[PDB]
Amino acid sequence: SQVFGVARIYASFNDTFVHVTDLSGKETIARVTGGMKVKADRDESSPYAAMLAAQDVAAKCKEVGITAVHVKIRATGGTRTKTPGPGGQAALRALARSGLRIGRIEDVTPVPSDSTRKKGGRRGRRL
Amino acid sequence: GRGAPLAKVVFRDPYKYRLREEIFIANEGVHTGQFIYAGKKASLNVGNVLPLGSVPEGTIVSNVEEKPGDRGALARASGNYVIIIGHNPDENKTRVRLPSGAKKVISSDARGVIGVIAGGGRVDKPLLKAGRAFHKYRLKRNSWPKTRGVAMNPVDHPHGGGNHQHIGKASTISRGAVSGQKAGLIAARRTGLLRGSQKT
Amino acid sequence: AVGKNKRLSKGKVVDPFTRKEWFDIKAPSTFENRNVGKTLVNKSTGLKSASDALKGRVVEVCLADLQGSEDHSFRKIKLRVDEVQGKNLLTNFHGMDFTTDKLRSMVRKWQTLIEANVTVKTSDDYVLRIFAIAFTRKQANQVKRHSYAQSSHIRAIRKVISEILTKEVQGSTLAQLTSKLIPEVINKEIENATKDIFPLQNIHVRKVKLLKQPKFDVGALMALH
Amino acid sequence: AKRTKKVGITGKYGVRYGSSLRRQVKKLEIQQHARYDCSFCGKKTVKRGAAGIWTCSCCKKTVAGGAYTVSTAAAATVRSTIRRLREMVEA
Amino acid sequence: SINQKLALVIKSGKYTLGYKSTVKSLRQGKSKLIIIAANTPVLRKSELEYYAMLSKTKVYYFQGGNNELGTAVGKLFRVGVVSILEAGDSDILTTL
Amino acid sequence: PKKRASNGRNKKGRGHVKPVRCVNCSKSIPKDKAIKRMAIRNIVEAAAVRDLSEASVYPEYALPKTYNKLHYCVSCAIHARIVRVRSREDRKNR
Amino acid sequence: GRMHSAGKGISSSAIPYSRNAPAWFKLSSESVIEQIVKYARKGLTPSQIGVLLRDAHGVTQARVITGNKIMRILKSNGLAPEIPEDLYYLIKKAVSVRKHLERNRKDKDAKFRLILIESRIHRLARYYRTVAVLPPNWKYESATASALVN
Amino acid sequence: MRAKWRKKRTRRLKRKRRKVRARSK
RNA sequence: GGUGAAAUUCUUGGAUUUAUUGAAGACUAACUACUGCGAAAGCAUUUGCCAAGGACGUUUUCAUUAAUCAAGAACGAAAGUUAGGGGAUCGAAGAUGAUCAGAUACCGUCGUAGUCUUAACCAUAAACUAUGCCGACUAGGGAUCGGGUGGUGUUUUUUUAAUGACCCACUCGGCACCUUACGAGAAAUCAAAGUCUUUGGGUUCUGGGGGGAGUAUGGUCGCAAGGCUGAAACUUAAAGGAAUU
Repeated sequence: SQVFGVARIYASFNDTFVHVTDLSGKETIARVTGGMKVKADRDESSPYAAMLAAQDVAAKCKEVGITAVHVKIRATGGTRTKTPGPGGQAALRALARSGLRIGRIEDVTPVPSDSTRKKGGRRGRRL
Repeated sequence: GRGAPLAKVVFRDPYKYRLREEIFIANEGVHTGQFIYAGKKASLNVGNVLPLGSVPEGTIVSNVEEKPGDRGALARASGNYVIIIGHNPDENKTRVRLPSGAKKVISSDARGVIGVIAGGGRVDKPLLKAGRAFHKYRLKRNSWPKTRGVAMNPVDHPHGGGNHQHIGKASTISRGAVSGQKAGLIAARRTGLLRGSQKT
Repeated sequence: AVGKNKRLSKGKVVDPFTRKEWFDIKAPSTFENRNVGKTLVNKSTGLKSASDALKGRVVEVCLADLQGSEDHSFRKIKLRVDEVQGKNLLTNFHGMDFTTDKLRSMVRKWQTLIEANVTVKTSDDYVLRIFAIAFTRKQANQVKRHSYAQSSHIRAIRKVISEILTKEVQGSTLAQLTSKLIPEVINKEIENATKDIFPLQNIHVRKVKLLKQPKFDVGALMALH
Repeated sequence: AKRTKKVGITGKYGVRYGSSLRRQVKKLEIQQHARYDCSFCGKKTVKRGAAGIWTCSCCKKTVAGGAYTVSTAAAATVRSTIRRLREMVEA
Repeated sequence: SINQKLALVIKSGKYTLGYKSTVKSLRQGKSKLIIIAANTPVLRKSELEYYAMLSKTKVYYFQGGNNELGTAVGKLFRVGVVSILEAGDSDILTTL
Repeated sequence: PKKRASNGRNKKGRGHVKPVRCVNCSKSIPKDKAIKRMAIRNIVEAAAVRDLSEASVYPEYALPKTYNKLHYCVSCAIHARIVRVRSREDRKNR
Repeated sequence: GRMHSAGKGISSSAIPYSRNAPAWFKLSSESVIEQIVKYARKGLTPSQIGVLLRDAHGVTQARVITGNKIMRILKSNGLAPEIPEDLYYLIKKAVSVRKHLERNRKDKDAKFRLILIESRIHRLARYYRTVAVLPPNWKYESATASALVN
Repeated sequence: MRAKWRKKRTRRLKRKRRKVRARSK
């Protein structure tokens, strides 16, 4: 009744990524991200770049013929941030409100069980 | 001439009533009186000659053969071993870890000796006096004592000559050079102290 | 940041969706509402074909679609394709995982967590590892606000579930175990086998991830489809 | 009588061949010359022949090992890993 | 454990130690249980088991060596084969 | 002079605890020394639930919730204004 | 207390006031002394003689029936061990720790807990030598400690 | 001015003077 | 790829990423607590082997064998050393890019020793509860760990026999909290820092103004870096601790 895809949102610092994907996961559709929509290099993580990137992905999603996708918003993960980027929910709302049905929201960010060590030294980053 | 010891093991000739003498380099834990098993159906015990095509992952096997009917090609030194890091069922081959630290594939029908060769850690005590080095090198070949090419006459060595003790030209020698000037480092990728990892 | 590229290429247009075809996904009869969906794959050419790249493929779909009921929301099958049957492909149960969001809600402070694992082979030569979750309960009339176990009863229960999970797996093939973990009949019997040793609540299995598989045995696949 | 307090075995080398050098030599030789026991009889009389050769006088069953130790740590872990590998294989 | 039972039969009951004593006691068949160490040669265990089967006497192995057995029997020397002919206050014949 | 009865942070009868890393400045802070704040905010932003609902498969009923723990150093804690210097009378409040 | 620790856990016993107890015991003094010497010939140490006698028969402390404590009569009938019961208990424990040391050589705690038992068996031997129980020229030998346990 | 800097200067002084003594004795 | 903003650097050989794995090394996250063991350092996957330790209970034994420790012995964070294994992240040195009048620092990228392990040394710290150990007494309240006792207590099957989880009441050993001050303290505060001028339960160690200086020298352990003991000359009338505007 309705074809299904994958959204695979990667929201992190300095960039946010939305990757339309097939259920297998190997197929790649609309690999645009929230970095090409702003010529300032500081607004990439802002909602403004996230909304514009989602519109471009939605237009590409309409061209191929995908009516719905499954979303799993993820962060950098590992031992870097472990928190979603500021542009995550902004991109999620923008792409969902362009005629694409969303379902089964999930968090797929990679979390370690205290693996390796984090950069910064014992006193950490001291700005 | 060989730091590792060789075990003299007798086999029974299956085609004619004679007893043969085979020389096998001794591994760890091999003792006189122990029954050794050689073949494709023997169990996984130290010293056996099981082929690489019927062994599990990660087995410590020495005396690895490059090709069938070679009778000893890899891991013939004291304290060395070859690790198994995968077999291919189809077009049967085996990726192995030779002591040098490189990747190579060989036929699964290559026989190997399970275990590590005796005499491990042989080079762990200095030679101290010149007598030990002389007695060690007198039974192998004639390459001792050696003379430095820098302190040599210019006619007898390219590195020699001059009122001082210096090489003069570049010590590194290209692989494209012909025999006659291959003195020093031949096709050296880089020189100096090996500060860092082996990048294996 | 389109105005930042300097060295675009070091060596010195038509999209590939026109060469893609809609392939419907099929699921075994263990789940009544198979109806997984469709995917994308390149055109079957002589160089690589489609069945070659489609033979190894894993698709994750939640049980709310395969089983239909809303109570199966927190479970998802990572279905793996293993055959092509003329624009329809057959799948087998390979990966099992429990929803990542519900883990963080499942784990709570002021209580002790359990952890058990095994390595057990089925009747049809499918070795598997089972991980089970379990949390202590704040029983009625209890006033102590920590619900902590002695941790020596822990050694008993993890032994119990390890022995029980091994026994339940013994005697059943891949078809039988797929029809029992969805109804969660096992979790009912963990409470039955652990009621008299420690009250317990929230019996769930995180992953039933598959490791090794037997020979192809294509005829078994048609039995499930 | 404790004739030499620290040089140990390396008293034949006199005052030559360094200090740290003579110390590694000392450690290697007191591993080398120690009296060992047969794993088949238990009598502490196993001696050393040539390199990698451990020959006893009572059990009369020479077992090849390391040049300075009957079975080095690497030999021990190798034996353990083949033990466990074959145990898994025949399990 | 096993060691305390052997100690008890040593102090209470009669005991025979070594090769000649145990083969003799097997020959007259006055023994009841024999103890053989694992470190001994296999031919030792095989012939001891054959003699025990001929004399229908039970056989018990121990997962240890010769010096271990000497320590276990409570004696400062070493023993390889231990045979008992009368328990007395112990009950090793009942169990094991 | 001494400021708190529990001197650093409730390190009593233990002697040592495994240090952890901060999530902002990556400072090596002890487990009990680092303040942990729950992050139970929903996967969707504030409000706007009906906007996804109109384009939601199934009759919604998803309501996913993200949970995370934040490890903060003392310097980052004051900078983030989550914990602020309290009066001497206030300081004995948990 | 807690000689080799820092605890203060109290677990002791409290005897009844009546030195002639419990006024219902009916077996004769000749009968009870038979039971102790019967258990003594089995080889049980006086510590185990007390618990079995107390928890099975109608006698809790043999002092109130017999003329002395259960150890004292053991001297009279000549069934006493060659060493005090205490010294045997730790020396068999000491050799057990030493047997542990021989196999694995990395447990620093086993070496440290080994120090505790040495701090005991010379102190008890010194008191025993002072009160003239052990021979006046008796010393403890690590190698001969295995021979002590018999 | 901090304590480890006092200690580092003093240790440097001991090393230089130890070199001086070794050169003399 | 980054920062408040930049730059170095990698990208038609496809950087970044998606999907499948393989190899390597490190750690045991969420549960994880004014919560547990160990003398301390320290100890935060599964299972097996070995032994040891605290607490509980005893109408079991010994009998004062008991408290402290000169000299003397064992363990001892991280860093460092020797010989190997190992060598993925991070990363004293260094190479670098910014910023600054200057930056060989804070900010970014590589990167050696090191961070992991084996055998042997190094014997140090904000190694702090900045509070020595042993023994008795002293205002109260609740919660929490282990153990035990009793209450047809409530549950947990084949309601019921027992178990297991709890409830109630009590007790011992604990990590300890909350309110007060007869008491102490110069106060910050303390159920010990109280039972010290109404001065005495027993015992070990440390200091006599601040600098010089934990330095000189002499011994002593150590392959060395370094550790232990440890001054004097000379100089100053102020340094130091607690609260207040």
